[PDB]
Amino acid sequence: SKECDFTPMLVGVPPQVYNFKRLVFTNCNYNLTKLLSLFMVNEFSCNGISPDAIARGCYSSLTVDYFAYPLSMRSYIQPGSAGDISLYNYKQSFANPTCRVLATAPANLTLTKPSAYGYFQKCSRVSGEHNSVETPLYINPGEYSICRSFSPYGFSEDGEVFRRQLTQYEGGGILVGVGAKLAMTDKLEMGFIISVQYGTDTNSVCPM
Amino acid sequence: SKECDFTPMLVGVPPQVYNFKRLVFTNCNYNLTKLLSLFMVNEFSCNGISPDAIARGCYSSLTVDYFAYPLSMRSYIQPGSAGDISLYNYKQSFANPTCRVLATAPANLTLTKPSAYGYFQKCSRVSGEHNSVETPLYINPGEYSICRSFSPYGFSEDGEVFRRQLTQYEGGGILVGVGAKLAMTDKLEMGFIISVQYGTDTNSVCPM
Amino acid sequence: RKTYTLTDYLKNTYRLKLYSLRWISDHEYLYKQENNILVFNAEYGNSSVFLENSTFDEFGHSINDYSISPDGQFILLEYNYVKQWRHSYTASYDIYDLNKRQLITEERIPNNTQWVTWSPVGHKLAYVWNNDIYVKIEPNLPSYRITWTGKEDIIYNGITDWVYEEEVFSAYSALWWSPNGTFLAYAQFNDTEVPLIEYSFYSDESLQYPKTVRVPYPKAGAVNPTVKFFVVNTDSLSSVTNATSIQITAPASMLIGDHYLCDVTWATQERISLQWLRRIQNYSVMDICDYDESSGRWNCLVARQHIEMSTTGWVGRFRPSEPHFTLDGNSFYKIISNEEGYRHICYFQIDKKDCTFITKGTWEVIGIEALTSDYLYYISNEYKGMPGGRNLYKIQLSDYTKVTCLSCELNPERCQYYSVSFSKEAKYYQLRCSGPGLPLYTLHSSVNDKGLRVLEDNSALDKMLQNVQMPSKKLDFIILNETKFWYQMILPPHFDKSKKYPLLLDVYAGPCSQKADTVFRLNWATYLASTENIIVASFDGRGSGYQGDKIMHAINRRLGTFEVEDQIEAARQFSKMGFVDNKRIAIWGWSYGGYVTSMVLGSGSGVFKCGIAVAPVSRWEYYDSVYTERYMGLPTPEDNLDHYRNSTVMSRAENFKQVEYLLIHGTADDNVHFQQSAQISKALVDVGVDFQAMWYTDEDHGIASSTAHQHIYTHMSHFIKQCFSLP
Amino acid sequence: RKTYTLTDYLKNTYRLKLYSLRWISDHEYLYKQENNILVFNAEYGNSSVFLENSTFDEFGHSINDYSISPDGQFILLEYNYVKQWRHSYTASYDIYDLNKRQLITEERIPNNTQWVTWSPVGHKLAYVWNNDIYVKIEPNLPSYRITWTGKEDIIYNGITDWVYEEEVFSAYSALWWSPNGTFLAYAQFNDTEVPLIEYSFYSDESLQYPKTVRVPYPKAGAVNPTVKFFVVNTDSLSSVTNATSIQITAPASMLIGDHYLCDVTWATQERISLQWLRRIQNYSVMDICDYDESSGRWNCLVARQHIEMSTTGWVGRFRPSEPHFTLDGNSFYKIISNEEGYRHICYFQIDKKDCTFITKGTWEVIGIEALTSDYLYYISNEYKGMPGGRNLYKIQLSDYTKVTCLSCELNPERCQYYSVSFSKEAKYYQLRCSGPGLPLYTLHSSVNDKGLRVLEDNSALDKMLQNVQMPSKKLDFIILNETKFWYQMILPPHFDKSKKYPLLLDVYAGPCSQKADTVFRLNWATYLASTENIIVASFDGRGSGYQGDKIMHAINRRLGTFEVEDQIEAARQFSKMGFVDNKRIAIWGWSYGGYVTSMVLGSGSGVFKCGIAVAPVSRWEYYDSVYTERYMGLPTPEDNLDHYRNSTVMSRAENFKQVEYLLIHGTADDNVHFQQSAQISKALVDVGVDFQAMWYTDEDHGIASSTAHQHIYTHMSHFIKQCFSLP
Ligand SMILES: *[C@@H]1O[C@H](CO)[C@@H](O[C@@H]2O[C@H](CO)[C@@H](O[C@@H]3O[C@H](CO[C@H]4O[C@H](CO[C@H]5O[C@H](CO)[C@@H](O)[C@H](O)[C@@H]5O)[C@@H](O)[C@H](O)[C@@H]4O)[C@@H](O)[C@H](O[C@H]4O[C@H](CO)[C@@H](O)[C@H](O)[C@@H]4O[C@H]4O[C@H](CO)[C@@H](O)[C@H](O)[C@@H]4O[C@H]4O[C@H](CO)[C@@H](O)[C@H](O)[C@@H]4O)[C@@H]3O)[C@H](O)[C@H]2NC(C)=O)[C@H](O)[C@H]1NC(C)=O
Ligand SMILES: *[C@@H]1O[C@H](CO)[C@@H](O[C@@H]2O[C@H](CO)[C@@H](O[C@@H]3O[C@H](CO[C@H]4O[C@H](CO)[C@@H](O)[C@H](O)[C@@H]4O)[C@@H](O)[C@H](O[C@H]4O[C@H](CO)[C@@H](O)[C@H](O)[C@@H]4O)[C@@H]3O)[C@H](O)[C@H]2NC(C)=O)[C@H](O)[C@H]1NC(C)=O
Ligand SMILES: *[C@@H]1O[C@H](CO)[C@@H](O)[C@H](O)[C@H]1NC(C)=O
Repeated sequence: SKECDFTPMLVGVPPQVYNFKRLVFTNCNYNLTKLLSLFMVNEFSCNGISPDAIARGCYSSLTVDYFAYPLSMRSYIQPGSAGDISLYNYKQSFANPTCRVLATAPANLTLTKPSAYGYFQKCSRVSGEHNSVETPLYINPGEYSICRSFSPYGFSEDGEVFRRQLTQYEGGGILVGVGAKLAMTDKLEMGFIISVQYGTDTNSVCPM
Repeated sequence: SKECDFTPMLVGVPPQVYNFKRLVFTNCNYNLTKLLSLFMVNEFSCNGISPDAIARGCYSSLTVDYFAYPLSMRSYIQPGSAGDISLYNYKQSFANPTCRVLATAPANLTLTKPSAYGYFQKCSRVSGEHNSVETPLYINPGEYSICRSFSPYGFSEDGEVFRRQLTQYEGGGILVGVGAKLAMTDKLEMGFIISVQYGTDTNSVCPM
Repeated sequence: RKTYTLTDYLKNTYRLKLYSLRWISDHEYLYKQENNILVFNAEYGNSSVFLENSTFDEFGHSINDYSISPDGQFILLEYNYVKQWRHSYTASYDIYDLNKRQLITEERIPNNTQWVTWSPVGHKLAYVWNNDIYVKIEPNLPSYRITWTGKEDIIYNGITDWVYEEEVFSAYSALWWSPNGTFLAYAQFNDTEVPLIEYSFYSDESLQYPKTVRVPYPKAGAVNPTVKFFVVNTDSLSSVTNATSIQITAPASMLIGDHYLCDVTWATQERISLQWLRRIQNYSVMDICDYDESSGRWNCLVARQHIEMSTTGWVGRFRPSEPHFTLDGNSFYKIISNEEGYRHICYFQIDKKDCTFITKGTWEVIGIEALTSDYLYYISNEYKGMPGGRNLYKIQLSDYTKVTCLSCELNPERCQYYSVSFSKEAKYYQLRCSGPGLPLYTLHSSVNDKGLRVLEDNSALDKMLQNVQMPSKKLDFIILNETKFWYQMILPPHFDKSKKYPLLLDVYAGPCSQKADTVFRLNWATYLASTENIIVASFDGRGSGYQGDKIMHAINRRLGTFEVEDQIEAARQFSKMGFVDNKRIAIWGWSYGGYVTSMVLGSGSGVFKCGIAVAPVSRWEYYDSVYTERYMGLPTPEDNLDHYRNSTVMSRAENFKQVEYLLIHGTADDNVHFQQSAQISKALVDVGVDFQAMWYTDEDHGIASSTAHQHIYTHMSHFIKQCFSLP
Repeated sequence: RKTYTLTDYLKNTYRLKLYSLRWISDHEYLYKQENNILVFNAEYGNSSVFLENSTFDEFGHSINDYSISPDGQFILLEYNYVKQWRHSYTASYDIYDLNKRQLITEERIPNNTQWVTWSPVGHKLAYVWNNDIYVKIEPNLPSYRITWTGKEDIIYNGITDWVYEEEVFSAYSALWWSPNGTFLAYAQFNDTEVPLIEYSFYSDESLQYPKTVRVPYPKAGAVNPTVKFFVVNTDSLSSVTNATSIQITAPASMLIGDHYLCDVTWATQERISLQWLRRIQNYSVMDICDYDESSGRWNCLVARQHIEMSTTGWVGRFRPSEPHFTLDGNSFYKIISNEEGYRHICYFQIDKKDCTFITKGTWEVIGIEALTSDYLYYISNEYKGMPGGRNLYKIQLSDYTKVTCLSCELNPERCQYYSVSFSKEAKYYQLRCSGPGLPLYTLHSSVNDKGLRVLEDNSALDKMLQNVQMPSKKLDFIILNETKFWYQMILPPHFDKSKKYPLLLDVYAGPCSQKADTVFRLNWATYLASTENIIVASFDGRGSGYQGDKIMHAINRRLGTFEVEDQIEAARQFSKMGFVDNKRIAIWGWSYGGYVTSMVLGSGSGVFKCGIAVAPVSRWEYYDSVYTERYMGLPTPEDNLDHYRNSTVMSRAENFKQVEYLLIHGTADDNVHFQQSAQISKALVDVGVDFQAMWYTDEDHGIASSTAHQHIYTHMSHFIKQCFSLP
């Protein structure tokens, strides 16, 4: 049977947190212990499943969000945190059982480190008679910020200010975004959000 | 018996023509065919000995002057030439039988190429009531220019002008020198002047 | 009896006396006297000595200034003063311990320091050096470097660039301490793409090749500098790892384009108010930011933003006014232009849109001076319906209809222009009356507004001035189109209204200017009247402030149109009064007055025989962005370029063939560059207009060197006396 | 009858006529007339038409100039002229074929070309572009690039830097063709370490931020530029590999320190003469170099060097004179200062040290004009013992005692100042008489010195001038310490020596100047005399040339000492003559005259009421090295710094309290920088001296713009009329 292909997470420059990538694994078999052992995990926090058991269960569909995330900012990603990072970059969805993995990648891993860490520290929409009305734009859990289009791959410097007008499909107005740039680290620090589901053909995704 | 050590000619940066180096070989045995075959000779011009026979004779003392010399300026070193190079840099002595060797050095030879070729295009001494008297200083055959002290290893640029006062041992006055800088070439081009002598223990320096 | 000669003015032979004091508590203040600082008891008046200047006979350097810490334990000594611009300068600094009575020599403040300031309470120091901010908790301890990004002429941490210093903040510093000294808020400026003005500086005889000075200076429409705002916690500074500055961004209604930071006002120990202004300066926003103790950052709620925009012109007189918060910081008082067009006090709430005007009328509140829980103290030009005066009122916060004037009728003959200085709880207040009579400084107690004692009454000058023929000041108004336009007249002594005097029009006419007030002045006009029998007159026409927005905003996007005509009409009104010789009417001005003086002389009105313009603006595209754009917009075909073109002095060069003109400018003028006058002289020569010029070597905008200030006013006096056939 | 008004001078209503001609052979010349070039037969006078200007009605650009090739096959057309400095400029160039009557469009000369020149015979071209030299054998063929090292403001191949252009060569080019056009000799200049002068340039109204101009300019004592000399064979130019330039070094008696290249004179087709000058300009050497056909290089023999040094001052009048070689080039004639102190012709041999003076007397040979095998033609100031005149003599080479004046008594009343232009074999010569009468151009034939015909006699002006009251020119001398010091006086019409006129001293006093000559001039002095009844006078004191070295070298290392006193004494001599009102004596000067005018006014002599100085030198350390050091040495404590200090105008600022002073200077002066006048105004203000100033925007040293030239002389006229109470 097909083995769940975890390659895209392990090659090249991993995406920034606000512009993350996801992999729906449907109808394949997985070895998750192998996946996590390639890195060195500093956090493995699971909500709605014991972390032991997620490597063992059979799921209708397993999803994984991956992105580059410094262990420096661990507290801003904990469930129910109040940072710009859960307002404007990434918010964990708890409708399905989920697992949060914060890991450092070794030198002898095939991932390339991006220039620096970045995240949006402001994302709000300007409308009104004289562009007087500011309307902050917070993300729904597990969805993408509209600001990620401004600069998908990172920020040249700290405090980058962006703006553009929103098409009438986007609902008019002027979108404004500000980007914080955090300096990079010694070894690449990465974040993984693993979601699972049960239901139609619960056996579609089973371990090895 | 001791073998005539031709190593100093073959290592490092060879001297400039005006600041050449010489090797008196007394009481050793030599293989000259080996020496010349390390290079690729473009001129082998002997005056007072057939070039064939100089590799075979037995000499009281063999001397060799070596220096870096472009084949571009071959005509200025021919016997009785009128260039600045025989006035101010080097002049072949014919009192003893001698051989002139102009050769290109291969890439796989242990010599390092100096930055460029250089030679003095003016060397004259200034004296008089108001430094009015100029007295050009031409070299006697096989001797060194007094200007070589100004810049022994080469010239940073073309037309370098030098001056200094001459100590009362040197006979007063102000020495003035001008240096021509010729651009260097693809492979190192070198010059050898081999002089021999006969007399006291004519067998001191014999072939192999 | 003698007359007030030019030598009297230029050599300061009739000096005024002041009374300057720092309130160090709510019932004490410091006053220096014979170099020995004295600490007065505000209530009783018994004053012991704080510090005697002979302490520093040992110092070895000439001390420009001193600054005693709020806790009184240390004194900051300033020396090696080197002026940069209007406000900026560099100097070296020594901290002297007052308790140990010793100079501190560990971890000394560096040389060439750009700004120093104590914490508002205690003895912390914040100083700027190489465009970087350093915090010094104890004067004998190492500094904590806050910013690492300072760069000459590029990045300014904690200090202003040229245009923010001059046209926005009117100060060098971009430092704002928290009220109890916990937080240090600061601005960062970035002139990376701002064009440089370049002018020759010749120093002295010795310097063989002149310096070329290069100053980042955005002229009209150019690239403006960009500004960021930060807050740092000065209590949590660690010496092992670098300190964090939390950025505060501007509201998104400002990030959509170029903007300015125009006000920073702390409300509480954990709340700060910022005001931002669009580059088109008819829309401003106040952001109110609370410090989040659980994330360490600052939350500025959108529901707490406050939009102050104008539909007839620019926001504020020169900038949006500052807010005066209550103690709890949940409400604030602020001067706003009301629905009628007059500036009055409004009472906002931090989270509610509307405000309540607590004053109203056909007058303007000049400024909010003090605010207690029971009373709000303000200064306005309401008394006798005179915009030229100033008086101190207090309003009862429990009943806005009960208002009390505290300075109106103290001495209404001599005293009509008042400024005030309150104690730290507003328990006592010092009134300063600048005119029309000799200045008078007095103390009062706020609980009863009781007049305690006279501080300085200038009677020393009063006895001196008896032996000299002083001129008198007529202040009145004329009505044009049923609007009162005010004017003043320095009338020579023994003025005879049946005689026809020559007149000299002293003009500024800048937006929101006021050259017709009640203030007492000894200046060049006093010489011209007392000694040379010349009527000096000033006029406040369209564009002049303090008279309502209908008058002040009348020149919006039309600089050099109405205020130029109105000064010509003022001359006509004066000439038809009768006591003015219309053959001899002149005009003179300095910065906007120089611009207007030249425009008037190029107007071809035939009214003025001669005029003299120092350091004048000639084309508004040559002046800085913040000021010019406030009134003119951008010089683009889409915005206002057509009037930018049709407002130049050079355009009028033909019409100087009728007048006698004198053009004066300093060769090292950082503000109204010598370029401006260079272009006028070019234009006059191309059209074949003869005129007189005078360049002042290495001089700045307001010529301040002693020898040059004497020389200019001497030269100008000869020009006026030649123009009037005066002896 | 009317008077010669200022408008007559400024609008050129009484124009002089010239007769300019290029001798294209030994018996033909070119003359342009109504834009149509005419070729005259020198002997007979019958003149057919060379080229009609309507040929270029098709061209489409305004043509500044034309230059027909020596062979007459091509014409070089100049347009897009852009002046750089006194001599330098850039322009675009088109070559028009005269035979095919077509414009050449293959391989066109680039734009912004700095110098172009034909070969002396034929149609080769040498042009400089981006400081690099290009040779163009055929006008329709590709250029051969000679030099690859040209760099803006750093390396100059074939053209001069600022100071070589202005103070050494008096020309932009550093190109010297071989006599038959085989060799192209050129100089290379290297300003790598020369300091830059920087001044503001404001262009026009549109330019928002001014340009800052930066020009490599060595002031007194600074780093001088360094010079190299090369020769290239233009016949052996190959298009496959780059061309060789053979360097010619200076003699070692020059390489021991800083030096200058001051003369390049080809002797034969294979021999060239170079003259080098020590930076201390009292020692020069001529190097004579023959081309070695067997090595391709150039041999300059030491036995052929020629040392020309001076013991009382600097070598030459402004530079060592040029040699006039014989045909074979083995001997040459050259003007030398003889043992008596007078400049006369010496006859050197290329390989023999001594020379033979062929002229001698108490007069100077001004220049060698032509040299045939039988006669040498020279110009001297010998006639009537007048240094102020010029006359053409020829000397017989077979007998140096036989000398003939060819211009003395042609018309000795009207004509006393002559210049000449010979044909290519000196078979005919055109005399030009510049004064005292109206200019007169005539043709002559050398074999008999026969007067052939009158070319231009200015009788058109003569009839015009009948209806106007012209002033007269008195030229005389006075004796001080038994030395004749000459002077001139523009006397108003109907001059009455029993009346006492105001006087205005027109002063230059520069080393080797001569302001007292016989030349005819219509200028500002003519206005001042004819219309304003003012005697304008000039004087030639110590330092003035053409009167011997005892007079000219009298100011050596002491600029601003004797010539300043001597101009004051001249005023005293004139005032005690009687017809001069000593209440009204003024003084005016421009470059060294401006320096002397200021020095005289700061002298405290009490002699001059008022003075006006345009673009004046104020301190000699501000002026360029080559000129200042020629007369002053170096400003080091070892050489002359003490007098460099004690010769400044700023030192005398106190003594302007007695005089009325007007200071005028251009803001874009590349030569006497505005710095100089800026320092004077500074000094006057610090000492509290009132004066009048006038800056001229974007103007150079000799103010040449039409509007500014009119404006200045109008302003100056008002100053003099005010100073004399004139109507
Ligand atoms: C237009 O005019 C300009 C101004 O007049 C001209 O510009 C000048 O050009 C000359 C050369 O023509 C330069 O001199 C050379 O400078 C070299 C480095 O200079 C750089 O640094 C300058 C700072 O000034 C100080 O700093 C350097 C430190 O590196 C110091 O050495 C130097 O002396 C000076 O005090 C900076 O301002 C410059 O811009 C440069 O970037 C310097 O190394 C040269 O010394 C050389 O050459 C001389 C004579 O040739 C010898 O006596 C020295 O010993 C030394 O020789 C070594 O290096 C040479 C290569 O350059 C080789 O030829 C030699 O073989 C030798 O190498 C061996 O020798 C070593 C011992 O010396 C051994 O230990 C090694 O093992 C090596 O084997 C020389 O001083 C001027 O600096 C330059 N000035 C300016 C302002 O630019 C310009 O040329 C003119 N242009 C035209 C087109 O006309
Ligand atoms: C402008 O002025 C220059 C000189 O400044 C003239 O240039 C010289 O012109 C002469 C012609 O009169 C040239 O001399 C002749 O050269 C012939 C040989 O030419 C080549 O020779 C060798 C090749 O083997 C090359 O190395 C060399 O460079 C030449 O390319 C000779 O045959 C001639 O000599 C004959 O006459 C003499 C007596 O006069 C006899 O003794 C000889 O044996 C022989 O019979 C002759 O010498 C000379 O080479 C040119 N030199 C240079 C540097 O240019 C220009 O001609 C002149 N141009 C104009 C338009 O006026
Ligand atoms: C030098 O190197 C060449 C190859 O590049 C080789 O053929 C030759 O034999 C070598 N000679 C010596 C002396 O190393």
